[PDB]
Parts: sequence; structure tokens; C-alpha cells
Amino acid sequence: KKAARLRRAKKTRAHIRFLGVYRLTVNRTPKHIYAQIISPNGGEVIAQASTLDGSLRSGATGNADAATSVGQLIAERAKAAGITKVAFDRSGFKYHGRVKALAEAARENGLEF
Amino acid sequence: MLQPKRTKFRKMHKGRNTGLAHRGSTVAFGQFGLKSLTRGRMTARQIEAARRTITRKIKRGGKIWIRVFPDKPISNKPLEVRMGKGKGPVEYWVCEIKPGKMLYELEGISEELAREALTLAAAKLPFKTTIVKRTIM
Amino acid sequence: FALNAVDRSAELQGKGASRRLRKQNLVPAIIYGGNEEPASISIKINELVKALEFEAFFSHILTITVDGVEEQAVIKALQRHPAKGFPMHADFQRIV
Amino acid sequence: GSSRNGRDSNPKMLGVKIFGGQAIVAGNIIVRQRGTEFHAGAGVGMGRDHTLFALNDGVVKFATKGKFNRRYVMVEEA
Amino acid sequence: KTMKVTQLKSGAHRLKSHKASLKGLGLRRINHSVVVEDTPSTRGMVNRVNYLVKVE
RNA sequence: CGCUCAACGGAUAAAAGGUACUCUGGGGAUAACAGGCUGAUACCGCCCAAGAGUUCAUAUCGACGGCGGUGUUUGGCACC
RNA sequence: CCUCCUAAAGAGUAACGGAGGAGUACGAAGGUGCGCUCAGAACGGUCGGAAAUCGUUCAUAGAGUAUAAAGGCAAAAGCG
RNA sequence: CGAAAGCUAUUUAGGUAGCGCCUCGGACGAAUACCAUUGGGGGUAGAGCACUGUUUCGGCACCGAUGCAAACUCCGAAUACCGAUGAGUAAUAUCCGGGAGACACACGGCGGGUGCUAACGUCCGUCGUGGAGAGGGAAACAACCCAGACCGCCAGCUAAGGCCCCAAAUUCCUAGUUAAGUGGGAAACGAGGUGGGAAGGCAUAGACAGCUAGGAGGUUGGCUUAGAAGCAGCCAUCCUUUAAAGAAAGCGUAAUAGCUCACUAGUCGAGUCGGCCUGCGCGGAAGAUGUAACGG
RNA sequence: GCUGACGACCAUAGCACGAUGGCACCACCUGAUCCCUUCCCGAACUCAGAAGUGAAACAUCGUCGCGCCAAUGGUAGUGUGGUUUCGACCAUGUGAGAGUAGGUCAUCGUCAGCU
Repeated sequence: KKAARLRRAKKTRAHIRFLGVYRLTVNRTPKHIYAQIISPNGGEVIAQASTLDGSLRSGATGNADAATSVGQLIAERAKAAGITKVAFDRSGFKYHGRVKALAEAARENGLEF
Repeated sequence: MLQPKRTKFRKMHKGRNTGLAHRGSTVAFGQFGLKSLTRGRMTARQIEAARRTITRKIKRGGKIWIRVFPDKPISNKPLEVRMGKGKGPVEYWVCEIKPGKMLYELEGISEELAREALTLAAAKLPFKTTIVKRTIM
Repeated sequence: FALNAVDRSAELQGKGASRRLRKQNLVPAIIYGGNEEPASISIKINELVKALEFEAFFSHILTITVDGVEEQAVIKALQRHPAKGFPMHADFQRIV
Repeated sequence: GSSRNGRDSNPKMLGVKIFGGQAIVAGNIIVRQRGTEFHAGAGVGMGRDHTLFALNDGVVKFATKGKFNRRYVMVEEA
Repeated sequence: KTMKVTQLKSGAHRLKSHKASLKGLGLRRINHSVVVEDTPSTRGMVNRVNYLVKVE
């Protein structure tokens, strides 16, 4: 349930807002996975990568490989946008499976968190 | 002898009685209304006596409404006791009264008989009273 | 179902001015609703008392003549003295 | 009749210590309270007794924010 | 512009703030007239002690 | 680490009473007598009238209630 | 010593003033990571009822918070 | 120049000590006070049942009306307090050191607890005065009002309070009220005192009062009661002749009887009747040395 | 024009009722081999997928039934000075609560996708 998922994501969201660092928020669906970097103010999106990107749109989305790819592309985009230190936000999803692969790809491809 | 069945606190402060009776100045339940022009304290014994006189006069021909209830307790000290050493107990209960407050209302009876009964009740009560006709607005 | 009123100026408004007006034997009243802005008026207390005596006065269309302009209204609220009982304020609503 | 109740506790000196628009330095106690009558926003930290204190220099600001309409205390860099 | 302020009544027994208002006005004694520039602060002082002062 | 040093800023490690056989330094800073203030209580009077009075409230008495006067009992204060 | 009122909307504020508690407990009842949401009401269901446990619908807390009360508590400070 | 009778602690309560309050020297110099604008938090006055209780009525614990609460609050000021900016005025504020005194306070307001919203009672907060302060007023009267005395003048202006005499100043002016020496003590309540105000009922188709005549029949309405006949009490209060008359507003009877009244007709002729509000008055109103409750 | 993520604000943003939405997206949905789950249960969580449906949920649209917001005027209280019969009143400054007229089916920001 999205209501419960947001209910269990708010603790991490609030702690990261208190920390005042750029936040790498993930949002995954049975079909697609999205990652975007929000500013410490929490209302600006400075980098994004999803499986809606033309590079991996016509492909096997909703997959661990797709999450790994999205992590690699958002890592490159953050490097090009000047972000090097973020706080990961699984957004209530368990740190596992597609979210975990996304995080590992981003962490190995330039971002350190 | 009107009295609350139970109270949260046995003793209550003396308080201060001031201001006009903005609430309870309009007659609702009954056609005939008796109001108080002067502020004061109304004892349960006073309420009982006025009720009894009004009931005797009506002789079961009209309906009586009591707008006053002695929720507030009053503490009195016994004789041959020095000041202090604790507050006294609630000998009797009184109802705070402000000018214009409704005391009693009557319905279902002739105006003249209601006026006579209200005169008797006013004679018993410690408040100056003027009979007031009920008004829609 | 008609009554005569007088414009209540901004210097006749407020607590002290209202008490002075009632000492000059005028009852403050406000006509609002309808379409236009509220208008503040004063009604002679004897005339208002006599009008309040009649009972349909509280349920029919009233006509307020403010020394000139005319207003069809309906008495909405009446503030009386809690003890003395005399009228203290009047609230009328324009009828469209 | 003896109703023996003549006890009371010592004062605790709670309440707001620094009000809105006042200059404040890091470490100043802003509010002494029981529970979160006031909450800590940006620039204010929260102690074990619910004390609100300035985490950094600036000006104290009071606001009502969020869904629960809570009262919040912040330190703006100004 | 300037205004003339005079002290009609004694200020000794007035409240501390009213006494300070008289000091700010500059009136040290009854039936003493002083000259002050006309500004809302001075008018507020004269308003605070209005009952015991008059303005020409 | 060892105190119900609880009279809890803890006087000693170690402590109750009688005095009409009494005594000294002070207090009207504080009690008993009287005076003073007050008037709860008390006494007296008045208002209403359920009633009693064979009938009939008010010849006489006045339940439930209300309002005063006196200083006049039992009280409160501690001003001399 | 602690909580509420007295306490007159900053703090503080007395009475032999009105009301209640304390002289503890826990190696988890602390820390962290994760997860969860209570009291009641009605309906259905073996023993089984006013009320045991099970299922369903409402339910911002009408519960819980080791303990007196005040404040607070959803990122729950409550429950695993 | 100039306090305090306060907090805290005390084998402490009428002592003492730290702080607060006074003085002197030094440092410093607007960092202090007032006022204008302006940034803040509140849970008091008020108000109200949305929580905790409590209360009345009606409908059927819940709904609709209706009140109350220091330990209730869905609300909620004015002040006060903490800050910022800015004028003017001011013998400011802060710090170090030498010397104290004081830690019995009192009355009058205002917000309270206690008491009896009793005490020249007792305990707090807060303002003024005395304490430690004369002077003028309140007859006398620390605490109330005006006002703060450096000394001297046989000068003038005023504050509070006053102007007929004691006793300084108006037997001053205008418009009204009181007949009680009210003024110059005292309430519930009672009354046909008097003035005024907003409206009403009746009236030359004769208003109110007075006087003359009538004021009736069914019927002793039914019940109850020993009795109950208009008039102990309960339930109706209907009809008829009418110009009018009540199944009666009083007196009266054991119950009847009887006398009235309301009401109608006649006489009389012009204003009259009863409620409400407001100002000033009256009774209620009795104590002890002597008028003795305007100082005279 | 619509959908999704994150925010501003925290009811004039809610509740309730009715309607539209499946090309993208979202949600249901298929299966439990694998990763990972249950003090039992693939409910949730997790994984691998599109046979089916917008039924539920979600989003958008409409309303005034509830809720919420809310005047003007008046009243209450109240600082200062004065008066007082202690209830209050006068001058000045301030000014509620309740109730009434009325208003409301939000307004915006960044990024991505289909059109």
C-alpha cells in the first residue's frame, strides 16, 4: 500500500532533511524504476534517471538489470551536475532487490554515500 | 432540597459575582417568566420554598420550570472555633444569580393566576422580580 | 410596517458614542445583506418599541425611510438590555 | 475537619527565554518546557528535557507549520 | 514647528512612567512652560500625561 | 562504600520529665478580666401566608422562606 | 522532593489554603536497525456468557505511555 | 544624600548571615528611563460547552432546546514582560572597592485565598501615602484629597475645599425638584405624595364617580360532603328572558336565608380610567451621663 | 490536455454523493523457480512477468448535504484620569467570544513521461 509505504518512508525523509544534504530518492513500480536527486531544500530536482529514458525504454524494464542501469545513468548525471555526496532514500522500499541494485550501481559509479 | 448527586471537588472557592445575565435572560420553555433584577445567591431551601408555593397555587393546572440549580457549594465555619486550621464543610448549596436571570417559568395556566403565584414566589425569594412576557425576539 | 431612521455617522459609532446616542434616546441599527454595503442608522426608541409591540413586525417586509433613500428590509436581530429589557440594537437585512 | 493537603513543589522557571526577532548565538536556550509545546525547526536543537536551544547564530523565529498545526521555533541566519 | 506644554497639576504622586513622561517633556514644576518639537513621540507623552498638562 | 543526620543546609559520637516551693531578663511583639472593631450566633421587630383556630390566613398563634434593628448571649480579631 | 489550583495570559509569589504522589524499578523497561498501531461499538462464529480467542466494518487515540498529575507523544515518546 | 520592615538559610521565628534597598570613592559614558512605530509567546478578564464533570425540560445512553465550574476550555483580550528602530528630555544604567542600617510594618484602592465578598481580622500580588513629611481640606481624625517646608516680606495667582454668621469669599445669575429639616444614618415591603416621559382603554351614539330601578329562570349545574343551594374542595362553566345579569367578585349561614358587587336602564353633564419607566419625597425607623445621626 | 515523483501550504486544501479515465503512467492482476518474506499464511514485504480489468483503489471534474472559514454593526471585558450607591458610570485608547449576512468542492513550485 502506497499509504503505508509513505508512512514508513517519512522517518528517513525527515532525518535527511534535518541533515540538510542532497537526497537520492528512489521510487520503483512493478513496471518502472525511477531515481532523482532532490536539493537540501526538498523542492528542486537537479538530476533524474528512470527506465522511461530512451536508452532503456524499449527494453526489459522492471528488472534488477534495469535498476542497475538507472543507477549508472543517474550517477553519471549527478557527476555532471556537480553532486558527489548524497543521502540515499529508499523511500520506504526495502533496501533489497531492484532498489539495492540501483543503490549499488549509483554508489560504485561515482557517488559515495 | 436540590443538590448535585456527586461533585468532582467537595469544596469550591467563594468567587465573585459581576456582570449582567446575558445568557438566560429570555424565556423559552414556558409562556410566563419571572426574572431577577438584582444579583445575589439563591439557596436550595429558597428554591424549594418558591417551588412549593407555586405548586400549591397552580394545583396541578400548570407546568413549572426551574432555571436555577445550586451546583455551587458554600462552606460555613462552626461556632467557638478560631480562624484558620482548615476550610469548613459544605453546609448548604447556592446558585449564583445575576441581574435578569430566569428563575421560574409557567405554562398552561391563566395569566392572573400565574401572576399571583409569581407574586408569592417573589415574596419568598430574596430578589426583586418583575414578571416578563415571553418574546420571540 | 414602516419606520423612520437617521444616518448614524462614523463619529456616532463605537462604545462611548453608542452610549451617548442611547442617552439621546436613539437605538443603533445596521441594515446589511441584499446587494450593497451595510448602512448604519438610528431609530427613535419610542417608535421602535411601538413597532416591536406588534407581532407580525418580526415576520413581514419592513420599510426603513432614512430621511431620504428608502430600504426594504427584514428585522434579523434585536439586542435588548439583559435586565431592563428595552431594545439596545437592531439588525435588518435587505430583501431582494 | 482536618483535610491535610498543605504541600507544593518548587518552581521550575519554564517558558520562552528568547522571543521572536532577537539576536541569538549557538547554545542559547530558547524554550524550557514539558513535552513539545514548541518544536525544533531548522537551526534549533532539542534536549532530553525538551529544551529548545540554538544550534547556530542568527535570529529566533516562531511559526506554526505542518499538518498538525504545531508551533515551531527556528533560527534564521540573519 | 514647536509646541508649548505646561504642567497644570503636580506630578510627584503619579506613576513611575508618568513621572518619567514629565521628565522627558522637561516640566519640573507646576505652571512651567517648555518648548518642544511637534512629533508623535512628544504628542504621545502629552497624551500619557494629558490630564495634568495643557498645550498652547 | 557507610547517615528515616526524615527537625531532611545536617548543633554532640552520646540525652526524658516536674515545679502550686520556685526564681531572673523582657512582652500588651502574645493569652485570661475589662474596653475597642465585627455581628456569624443570640434577642427583638417586620415581609409572605401553608395552615391551626367548630366555619374563617391575619381575635390569637405563624410551617417553608425573606429583610432589618440592638449590642444583648455564645463567638471571631488581638487595637489599649 | 514532585504535579495541579490559588498565581491577577513572561518568571516569581503566602496561609495550620484546596487536591494527590515520592524516599523506587529496569542489563532491559537502555542503544541502534527494522517493522507495527490502540480503547471501544456492531455483525457472524463450538463449548463461550455482558465480557476470553477467531473473522468483518467504523474508530486522531474516546487506548497505551513501569508509577501521582500536567504537558506531550504518529518521524509516534506507544507496541513487537 | 538618604532607606527597610523583602527573598533565601538558620535549635530559626523579637537574633544572625548572603542577596535586594542607602551612602562615599573610583571606573565607564548613553550601554539607562520616558514616548512613537514595530517583532514575539501567552491562556488571565470576558466568553463557551468542543474535552472532564454538573443541571432542567421535551423527544426517543442518543437528538433538540437550556444553565454552571479554581484544579474544564473549541475560544480569548486590555495591560504587563522580552526585543528592534527613531527623536527630544533627563543629576541615567552598569562594574570594583570602604561604611551601614534593615530583615515587627500600617492604612486606602485594585486582583484574589481565608472569614460571614464580617472585623481598624488574617495571607499574597500591585499602586499611593505614613513609616521618615510640615502645609491647606475632611469639625476634631498617621495611612483619604490637594500639595512636597533652605531662610525672611503686613505682595500677587491658584490646587483640594468653599463663599448667611461663628469664619476669608455670592443672602450671585439662569431653569427646574423637595415640604420630609429630606438635606443632616438604616433594608424587604407598603401607600391615592409630587414632577416628568413613552404609549394605551372609554367619551356629547353621554366617558368615571354619585343617586334611582333591575340584577332573573332551568338550577340546589354535576361530584364530594354530616351539610356543599353562586361563594370548604374537585370537574364543567351550558342554555333561556333579555337592556342586562357571572353555574358568581365579596360579606353572611351548620346548610338555607339575607346584604352587596360585576352588568344593564334612568339622572348628571366633560373630560375620565388603569398599567409601565424615570427624578425627588413618606412609613417601615426602639437604649441606656445630656440636646447628641448638618461642627453649631 | 493528462499522468507520475518530490515539495510549498495544512480543511476556503476535509468528508459525503455522482460522473470520466486505461493509447503512456498508476493500480489492481498472473506465478512463487530464484533473492527476500510469515512468531502460521506470497496479507504485507520480495522476486519474475504482462493473459485480463479500470470492478476496487487512485487522479480529475461537478455540488453547499455536512464540515471548515467568515464579516459589518452591537455587546462583554479592559490600560489611563475622575466619580461611585461597590452594581457601576463618565472622558479617552483598545476591543472580544458567541451569533448573523456571506465564502468554500483550493492555490502554487521543480523534474520526468504520453499527447
